[PDB]
Amino acid sequence: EVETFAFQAEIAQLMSLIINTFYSNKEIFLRELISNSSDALDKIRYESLTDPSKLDSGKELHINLIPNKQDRTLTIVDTGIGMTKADLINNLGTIAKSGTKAFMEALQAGADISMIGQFGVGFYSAYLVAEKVTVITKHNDDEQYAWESSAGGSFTVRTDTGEPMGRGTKVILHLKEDQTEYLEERRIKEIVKKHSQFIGYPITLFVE
Amino acid sequence: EVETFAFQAEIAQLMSLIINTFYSNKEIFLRELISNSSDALDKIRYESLTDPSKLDSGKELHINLIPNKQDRTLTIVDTGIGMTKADLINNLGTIAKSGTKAFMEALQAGADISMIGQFGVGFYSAYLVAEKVTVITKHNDDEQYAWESSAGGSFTVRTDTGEPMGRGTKVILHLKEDQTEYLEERRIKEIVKKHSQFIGYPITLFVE
Ligand SMILES: COC(=O)c1c(C)n[nH]c1-c1ccco1
Ligand SMILES: COC(=O)c1c(C)n[nH]c1-c1ccco1
Repeated sequence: EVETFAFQAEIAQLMSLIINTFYSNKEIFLRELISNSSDALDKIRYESLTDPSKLDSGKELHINLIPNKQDRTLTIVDTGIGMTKADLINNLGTIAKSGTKAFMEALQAGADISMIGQFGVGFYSAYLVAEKVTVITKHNDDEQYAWESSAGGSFTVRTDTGEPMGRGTKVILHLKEDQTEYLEERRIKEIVKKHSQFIGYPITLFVE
Repeated sequence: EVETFAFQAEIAQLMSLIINTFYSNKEIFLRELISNSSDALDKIRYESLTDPSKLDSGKELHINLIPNKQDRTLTIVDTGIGMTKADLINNLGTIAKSGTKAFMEALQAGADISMIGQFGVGFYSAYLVAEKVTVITKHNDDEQYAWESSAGGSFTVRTDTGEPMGRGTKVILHLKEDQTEYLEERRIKEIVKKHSQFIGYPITLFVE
């Protein structure tokens, strides 16, 4: 069964700004999603120190970047803490409301889209490059879920029956037709080297 | 009763580097401690979304900066999640080991002390300016504790009987005699404005 939800007005407004504003420095989306993965990995690693069985769903803590020219997707996979259904439907949205409002205020005052990550809503920078984002995620206390949104003010969530991921989050960027440079090996390597050089987890860029 | 502990060799080595290296841009300590406070506040705010009673120990989420010329202290207080005794003695040290090692590697390779926060050990930048750091902290699942260290390879922890804080962390910087500019109103305001302008919690700078 697929459930369809309305984003809060403020988050929809943010997504439309990210989609509609002229802003050429789009490559920052990748830094933001890797940053999110690094935070999710810190969180599982911290929780494991007190409950080692939290890693029974997989010990390795890493980030993979997987381009696929045939599907026109760039996937960012981590083995971090994952997201529950409540995170997907409620918690992230309530955190995203006040971050959005601060970000909007900063932007009126001359801040730049590249600062989005300071307001805790850097995930939505995926819409610089993706016409659709699919997120597959699995938290230890919950089932594997697929969330998806092409913006336009709604998102879906369903229980995912695809390949079991163990634990973590996969963000699948369905790239806009003019953004396929982000499938290119040397372009991805360039961006990781520039913005993500000191991330404390191995980042493997897959080759096609 | 006061318990005295040895830092791991790697953390002691880091503290000695921070104390001994010539590095004039000391003001970054403040950005790092405010960043830590903002992360602790995000964590309590996130946990409250699923268990609202986590805020019974205080609803306001804020950061106060309190200079005291008579004591020569600058205190950074937050009402974030706080730290347990296990965090103080074990968990932070195990996180700090691999961050230290990456940071040391980056520094050999030409990275700068100001990047310390990327390796999750920005707390130790307090030793740029403080000859002693005292941290009073209170987590919902645990007692109020006072941790303290003047570096030299050891730290102490005791149960704190001072004024109850409700929930959060107070970092008290016993400033080096030549670092008292950090007690000055206009100097603190300058640094917050430069480095901490978009923190998503109210930061109140107390006046003397
Ligand atoms: C559907 O996924 C998300 O919304 C998401 C992921 C995968 N990481 N961070 C976020 C997020 C959303 C809002 C603030 O953070
Ligand atoms: C005694 O306090 C600490 O060590 C501390 C505080 C107060 N914030 N972050 C830290 C920390 C230490 C190591 C990595 O992070």
